[PDB]
Amino acid sequence: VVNPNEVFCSVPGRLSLLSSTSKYKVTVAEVQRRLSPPECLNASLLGGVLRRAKSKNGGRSLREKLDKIGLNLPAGRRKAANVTLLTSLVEGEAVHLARDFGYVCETEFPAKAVAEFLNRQHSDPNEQVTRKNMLLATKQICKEFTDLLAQDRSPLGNSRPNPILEPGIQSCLTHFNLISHGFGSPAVCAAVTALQNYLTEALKAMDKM
Amino acid sequence: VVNPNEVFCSVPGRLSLLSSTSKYKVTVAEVQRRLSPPECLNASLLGGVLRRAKSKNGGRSLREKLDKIGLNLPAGRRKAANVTLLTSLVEGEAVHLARDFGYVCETEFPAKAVAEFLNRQHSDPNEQVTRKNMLLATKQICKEFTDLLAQDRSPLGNSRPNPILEPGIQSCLTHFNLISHGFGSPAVCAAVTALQNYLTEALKAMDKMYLSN
DNA sequence: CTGCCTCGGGCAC
DNA sequence: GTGCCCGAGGCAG
Ligand SMILES: NC(=[NH2+])NCCCO
Ligand SMILES: NC(=[NH2+])NCCCO
Repeated sequence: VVNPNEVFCSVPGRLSLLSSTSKYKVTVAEVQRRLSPPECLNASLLGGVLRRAKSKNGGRSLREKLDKIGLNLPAGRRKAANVTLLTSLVEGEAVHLARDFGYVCETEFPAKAVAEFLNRQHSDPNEQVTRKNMLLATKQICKEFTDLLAQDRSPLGNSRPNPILEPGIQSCLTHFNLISHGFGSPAVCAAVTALQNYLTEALKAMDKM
Repeated sequence: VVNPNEVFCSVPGRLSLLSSTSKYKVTVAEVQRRLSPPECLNASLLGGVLRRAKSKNGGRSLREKLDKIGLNLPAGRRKAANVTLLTSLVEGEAVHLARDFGYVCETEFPAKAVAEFLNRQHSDPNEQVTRKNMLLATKQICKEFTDLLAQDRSPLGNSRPNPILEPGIQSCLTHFNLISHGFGSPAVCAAVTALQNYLTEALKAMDKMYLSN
């Protein structure tokens, strides 16, 4: 449980069917990320992220709620320059969606059929050692890439872990965290799971011959 | 315009802020995909996908609407327990979410900073020829992998294109289309553009190492 | 874009 | 599994 003093509000997930998920907690720290660069969301956009009724002067109620817990959101703030579907997500549901994508990549992506099909496009007996080395090289480069993304210690929810990466690379990974509400790096890792399962199945199928 | 006779209903996007998207059209074809293997959604889950009010006899009216277009959904069909957050999506929003993921992987993923960091972890002179060849092999294998996914001709929306792949592999790709509502293969291609950009920037930072120092 | 008032869906049963 | 009624947000304007 997050300290209730740190909870700005609770928000029902956007992507749940038949009340599959409990509401997500949205912390002061999360709201502060949405209000700060690079997004600088305004009252109207943040009201949408928080799934709040569009009421007369709802802008004004949200801005007074923020003022009480120490965040200043001016009435005159323009709409953000770059909005995607990821901008709607609360950080809990963004992380949950990336884990779901990782789950479907691991359990539904046809890695073995893809391996058999692509191995079949290279049936010259004199290119098998080359293809095998290209596949091993791909598995190792992709592992180093996803090991770096897994060392991301960008703040999410009420967490602010000590960084393990140097500040330069951590500020760049934090930028990708902020525009994606935490979806980006874990979703990239989720997809590379489909690629790594293909590469595993391709090596396994070659090694049978 | 999609023939209105082929449109089951229109569904407001779940991930749109401040009315940024038109309602998505849901074709009869899309509904038939959700009701058929592998998902076999029941009336209650399909009602959530279509974002319909849980009204008195909502199940019955949905099943009557489905019989009028020739789709038989038995009232006793078991409730699928392997639903994910992707199961909530209409196909138009699933593809739009994959397109936006592709857009942030192309424009906001810090491929150059990641290239510089990972080149620095493997910066010994004695490994720079092997690293270059591993980076180049990674680019070629990844491009071949995304080229196969780009040849998927799974039905989506009102589209039923002629397959360009053999039926076996097309069948397997369609399975991943159906469980992800069209998100899966495009989202995997989106992420692999972030990896491809890292590989390009890693090769260019090695090429320009002298001028960089 | 604002915000009313329809109707989606969290919730209790 | 059903479906009320609060309140999110679709849509009118
Ligand atoms: N959650 C994730 N980023 N997924 C990667 C691993 C899939 O089991
Ligand atoms: N995924 C499923 N097959 N579940 C649905 C059960 C109803 O036949």
